[PDB]
Amino acid sequence: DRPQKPFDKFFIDYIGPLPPSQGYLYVLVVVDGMTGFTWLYPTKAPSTSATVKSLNVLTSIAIPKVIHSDQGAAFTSSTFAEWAKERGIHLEFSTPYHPQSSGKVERKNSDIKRLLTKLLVGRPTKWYDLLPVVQLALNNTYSPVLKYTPHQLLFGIDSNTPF
Amino acid sequence: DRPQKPFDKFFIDYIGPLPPSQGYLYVLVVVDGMTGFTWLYPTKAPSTSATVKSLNVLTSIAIPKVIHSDQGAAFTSSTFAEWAKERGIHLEFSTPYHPQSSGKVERKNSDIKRLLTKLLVGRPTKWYDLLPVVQLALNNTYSPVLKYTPHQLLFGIDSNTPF
Amino acid sequence: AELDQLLQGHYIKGYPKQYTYFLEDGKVKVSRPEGVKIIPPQSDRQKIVLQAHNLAHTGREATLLKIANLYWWPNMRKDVVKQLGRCQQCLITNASNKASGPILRPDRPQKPFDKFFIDYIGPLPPSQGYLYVLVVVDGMTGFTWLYPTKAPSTSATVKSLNVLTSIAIPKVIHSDQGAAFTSSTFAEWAKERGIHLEFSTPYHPQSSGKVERKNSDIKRLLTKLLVGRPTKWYDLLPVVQLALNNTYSPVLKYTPHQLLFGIDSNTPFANQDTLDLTREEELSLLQEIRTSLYHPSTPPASSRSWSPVVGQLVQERVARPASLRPRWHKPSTVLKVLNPRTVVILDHLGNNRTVSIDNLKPTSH
Amino acid sequence: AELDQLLQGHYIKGYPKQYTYFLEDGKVKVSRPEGVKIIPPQSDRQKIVLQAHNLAHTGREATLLKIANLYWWPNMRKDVVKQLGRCQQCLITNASNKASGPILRPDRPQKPFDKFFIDYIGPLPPSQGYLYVLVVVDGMTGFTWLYPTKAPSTSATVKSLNVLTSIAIPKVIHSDQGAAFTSSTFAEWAKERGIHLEFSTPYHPQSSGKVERKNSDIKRLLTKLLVGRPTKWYDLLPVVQLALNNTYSPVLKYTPHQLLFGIDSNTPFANQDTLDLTREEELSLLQEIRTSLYHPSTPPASSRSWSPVVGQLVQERVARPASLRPRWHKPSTVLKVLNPRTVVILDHLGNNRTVSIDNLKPTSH
DNA sequence: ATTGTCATGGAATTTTGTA
DNA sequence: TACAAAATTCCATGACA
DNA sequence: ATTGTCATGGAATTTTGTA
DNA sequence: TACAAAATTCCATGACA
Ligand SMILES: COc1cc2c(cc1Cc1cccc(Cl)c1F)c(=O)c(C(=O)O)cn2[C@H](CO)C(C)C
Ligand SMILES: COc1cc2c(cc1Cc1cccc(Cl)c1F)c(=O)c(C(=O)O)cn2[C@H](CO)C(C)C
Ligand SMILES: [Mn+2]
Ligand SMILES: [Mn+2]
Ligand SMILES: [Mn+2]
Ligand SMILES: [Mn+2]
Ligand SMILES: [Mn+2]
Ligand SMILES: [Mn+2]
Ligand SMILES: [N+]
Ligand SMILES: [N+]
Ligand SMILES: [Zn+2]
Ligand SMILES: [Zn+2]
Repeated sequence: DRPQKPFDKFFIDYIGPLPPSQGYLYVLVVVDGMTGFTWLYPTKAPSTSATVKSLNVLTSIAIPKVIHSDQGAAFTSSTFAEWAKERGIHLEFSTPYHPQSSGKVERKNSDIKRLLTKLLVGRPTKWYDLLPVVQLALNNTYSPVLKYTPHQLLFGIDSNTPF
Repeated sequence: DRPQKPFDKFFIDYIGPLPPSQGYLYVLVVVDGMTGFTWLYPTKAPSTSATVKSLNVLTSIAIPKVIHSDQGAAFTSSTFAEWAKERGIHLEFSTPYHPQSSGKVERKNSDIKRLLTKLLVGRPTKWYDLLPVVQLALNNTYSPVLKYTPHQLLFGIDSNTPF
Repeated sequence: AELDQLLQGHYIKGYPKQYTYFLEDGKVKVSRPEGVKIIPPQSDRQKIVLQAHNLAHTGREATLLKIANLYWWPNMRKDVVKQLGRCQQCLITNASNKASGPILRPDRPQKPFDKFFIDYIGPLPPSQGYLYVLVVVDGMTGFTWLYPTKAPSTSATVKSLNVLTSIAIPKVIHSDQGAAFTSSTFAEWAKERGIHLEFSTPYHPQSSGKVERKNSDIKRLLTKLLVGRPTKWYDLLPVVQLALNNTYSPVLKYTPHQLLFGIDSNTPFANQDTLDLTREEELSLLQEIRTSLYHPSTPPASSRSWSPVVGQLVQERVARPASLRPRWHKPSTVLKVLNPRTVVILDHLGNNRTVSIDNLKPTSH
Repeated sequence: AELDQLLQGHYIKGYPKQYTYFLEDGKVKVSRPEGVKIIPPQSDRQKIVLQAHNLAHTGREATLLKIANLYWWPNMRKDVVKQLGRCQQCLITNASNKASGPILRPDRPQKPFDKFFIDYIGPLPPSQGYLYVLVVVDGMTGFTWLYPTKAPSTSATVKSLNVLTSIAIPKVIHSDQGAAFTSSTFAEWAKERGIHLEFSTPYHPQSSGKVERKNSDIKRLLTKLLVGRPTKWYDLLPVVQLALNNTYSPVLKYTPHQLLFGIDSNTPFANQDTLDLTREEELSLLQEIRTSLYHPSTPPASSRSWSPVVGQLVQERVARPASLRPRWHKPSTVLKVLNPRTVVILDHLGNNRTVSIDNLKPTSH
């Protein structure tokens, strides 16, 4: 087969509910399957609507060939289904209860979770403002393979904020 | 001496009072001594002031070397005197009661008078509007000498309204 | 249909043999130096080209580069150019890249009063209740009359010109097409006196260039005379008028006043050369001087000028274009080429418009 | 005093003998080919020159021609030019006739995120309560982010950039000196993140040229997409952003997106050339492609350009000049020549200003 | 029918006063 | 049949909203 | 410190498919 | 070792208020 490349697959999931910051309760998480680059979008609901608005933002940058996700009501809906056919994105669903991703993605999707709780306790209703910092942080972390940052794999260059 | 040229002398006088046209009562008459070109200015009084305003108009075109006039109160005043010294115009006054001009100028200054009465009777309170026509008429009349129109002597060319 | 023979290995006019034309996924493909591309059937190509172009309404090269990614066929560009010719949107929004040909330098009017150029300046800061100056420039001599007005209006124009034409009546009055001069009242006033009104092409001050260039001087002098003082222009106009009429053009070596009168008035530094000639000898010298003045030739054409050809497709600039709206009208046809810089067009639609090249683009493709 | 010897027939350095210098009206006169002129004493000449010049504040030739009518003396022009140098009014009103030297073509930023160019477009017709678009162009790649805002304000800029820099943080942000970006709040925001703010010279969009040129495309596409429809731009921005980021520059042969990512996304007509290389081999090809891009050279100088020399007398253009007021500030001194197109001046007075040639004239005389 | 114009001040050229 | 320098002519540049 | 840029479509040039 | 024509590169023009 062809070697794996960025934009081939976007893994997406919801995190929440969280304590309200700026009237926001959930985080939609988009990780690129090949590079491990992460996008974070604050939403008010784990709904198709909140997803679509969020992903409209992301898809002004790049459009993936595939979005993979769990069978959450928000992703299985026909409105989301139509949205994806419009943009020419194939939809891929993990079987219920057996929610599998790439090895690298589990490992990534895990830090995000750790990192959220970490700077969520003692800073609870302030997390909306720190998303940018959280995001930058993840994307510039050295995955022990391939000794590159998501930032480096995506852009083919160093960052002006290293970690 | 040097041959006589336009702007060497401007003969000026007042005509009036006339029946009111547009609240105007008098005509100030400026004739160039060499060419016989005529300017007509409607005024509300035979006063220094009304003169000065009128002649300010004329002197944005050309300034004469000399103005000749009768000893009317309006011309002998010191305000007029100063006005003329400002613009570097010499003032020349005809002795009282013996009011002499150039041969050509008497002959001209006479038509003006005829022509006014002519298109003043039956058209009495309307003469303000006809001044332009009267003026054009005079300036394009053939003086039997030198078989040229004032217009032709001043501009060195025909008119687009001949008579 | 026409694609079976090719896989068969038989030659098709326009499909270079030597490249192997195989088959995959039920589409015809060719292996080319650039890579392996899909060859779509004739009946699909227009749809393709349009799809690519419509992404950002890109021109020839930019569109082709997209298409080239996936497809190949004979004379791709030919097809691209066909679309760009029929894209309503691009035609009326895209700017020109072809410039107007060389300007013309209309012959200077023979005698004074042949032609007057007129225009209004303003609004200016309220002086004495006045806001505008009517400027009247004699075409031949350059002599200028100034009149202060409260509005750039026919009323005011007529009032002012009734004073001016107590001196002489002009053959022609040239103006721009501002409401003041395009009004019927003005035409009538002009007809009463046997004056031809002549108008500049719409939205083109170059045509009023003689009067416009004079506005610059008028403004520049008022400005200098007003440094440090409050802007009280009303009382200055006479001074300015006089000043400028007695200013030499370094090129002509004459003042407008000299060209009008053949002899200076009683002004500062008044030239005395003709002091010895009789008025007559003076008047012919002037007649001679008037005909032998400098006359500017028309400049060379720039590399990429265009010129109007009867029956050409041509587009007029939108006058006062709204925000985010197309800067050009739909296409029109050249009906008559009046001079190489002015044309008549069948516009929107269909009315006859006399129009300048500078307000036109040649419809590309 | 110095005029007695001349009538005596003794030679004076600068007064060409062979011309008879007689006497009339108690003034010294000379008979010259041009005619008979008066020679005024030294102590009168400056007064004369000034008088002539002050008639309409005429330049060298025009002034001299007046004077020449009545007077002659050695090196008349030398004296004229002296006056024109000291006429406050003319110096600050007269335009230039010397053009700026050739522009510069600043090296393209090495890597993306080195430098962002930013500017606001608008106001636009109210769509969804928004009036302005914040435009952010990556210097290297040309990649552009668009954000709709209700005001061209620091608040909005900060909000928008907090989203953008969730992707990456730039070394430098280039902007014009509009209130939005010159505010202290912005500097502080930028300092918090280790971003250098770099500003264009005052009133000079060429410096923001990268972002400005992009505004044109943004507007032109919105325009085409809005033909016939009401101006509902808000919902189009994403489409426009995406469209333009994936448009080839016929010169570079790449889309901004390609230059940022080294591989197309899932968009129409997505290039597949690198499909066979591992991401790594792909990433170095891009690194190579980025360094070997076209780079425009600076154009030849026009016949009559001027260039800034330390200690030159120089005048800055009045920013928002009032009606009838001088279009130039009083003279200033060049303190440092930063590049041949940017200088520091001791202005009005005396403050240090970094300024563009295009907003400067060399004080004549 | 309708159409660019011309003051300005350095530079390039021509003329001038003296051999 | 000639020189340096003054005097003149050339002419790109920009502004008439 | 700070600095012009680049899509566009005819024209001019270079390459291509066939001898 | 050469041709006509397609394909590519050149590049002035204009617009970012
Ligand atoms: C190009 O912008 C201009 C538009 C002008 C004017 C001038 C200019 C700039 C310019 C001025 C003077 C001469 C030239 Cl040669 C020239 F290029 C007028 O002077 C004018 C009038 O009514 O007098 C009317 N317009 C209107 C604008 O609404 C239209 C003709 C666009
Ligand atoms: C010349 O008139 C302009 C003034 C502009 C802009 C543009 C132009 C025209 C132009 C536009 C874009 C690029 C180029 Cl190179 C160019 F020449 C802006 O774009 C802008 C901003 O705030 O972005 C602010 N200004 C202000 C005006 O009040 C000042 C800088 C005069
Ligand atoms: Mn879930
Ligand atoms: Mn009397
Ligand atoms: Mn007008
Ligand atoms: Mn005008
Ligand atoms: Mn701006
Ligand atoms: Mn801008
Ligand atoms: N003509
Ligand atoms: N640079
Ligand atoms: Zn289009
Ligand atoms: Zn001055």
